Parts: sequence; C-alpha cells; structure tokens
Amino acid sequence: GSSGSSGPFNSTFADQEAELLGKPWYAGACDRKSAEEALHRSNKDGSFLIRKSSGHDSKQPYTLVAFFNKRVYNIPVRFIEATKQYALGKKKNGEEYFGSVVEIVNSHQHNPLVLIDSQNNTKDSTRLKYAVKVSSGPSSG
Repeated sequence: GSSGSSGPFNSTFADQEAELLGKPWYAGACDRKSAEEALHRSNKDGSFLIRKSSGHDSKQPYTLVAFFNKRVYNIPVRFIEATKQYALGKKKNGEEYFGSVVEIVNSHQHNPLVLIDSQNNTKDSTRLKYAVKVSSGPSSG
C-alpha cells in the first residue's frame, strides 16, 4: 500500500518467510482446501498450520488454522504495519500484539487461543500441541 509497491523494492514479509520455511505447521502457498483436508484427516483437536495469504497481500500476510474436534477454524493473521506487529482476527478493543508470526505459535503453544467462531458462538480455546502441515508433492498433476 503506502509503503508497498510494484517490484521487490519493499520485501519486509519475505524476511519473515526465511524463519517460516520448513516449519511442520507452515502449510506454505498450498491451496486453502488442502489446508482443511490435512486437518480433518488429523482428527486431533489442537492441530494448526499457517497458510500464506493471497498473492500481493499486505493487511493479511498469513492465516492461522486451528483444527478442533472435527472442526476447522481459519483465523486471519493481520499485520499492523504501524508497529510491524501481528494480531489474530479483526481488530479489537485490546487485541494481542506480537512481534512476528512465529511468536503467535510459540506463545500459543503454552497460552490458549480462544476460538470465537463468529458463526458458531462457542468459547473453546486450545493451546497449539500438534503441527499438521499440508503438502501436495513434486508430481504436478
């Protein structure tokens, strides 16, 4: 947007990717559907996986997907450039401000992440315990 612009001129997020590639939870640029599948197949309330947002995204760099008892919750991981921090879901009257995406997982690992499904009002949090990363494979087709 204001800072971002055509060309690699501004490649802030990229740097973060370096510390994301390889992670057993980093779904990468894998199809959204696949992300859910890999989760539904797990069947272990607590699994998670970060899936890179659409191409040329700023406000929404990545998105966290915490799998629950036969359920899938994909919360948007907005990035407050103002302070270069990260947050979960839309803005709130005192949302949590992290330094990076990895932190959201590290801190969560121990701290519970309330899953307030706007649609299904069900207060049920869970501390990241499992890491299910989706993968298509080398064979394209």
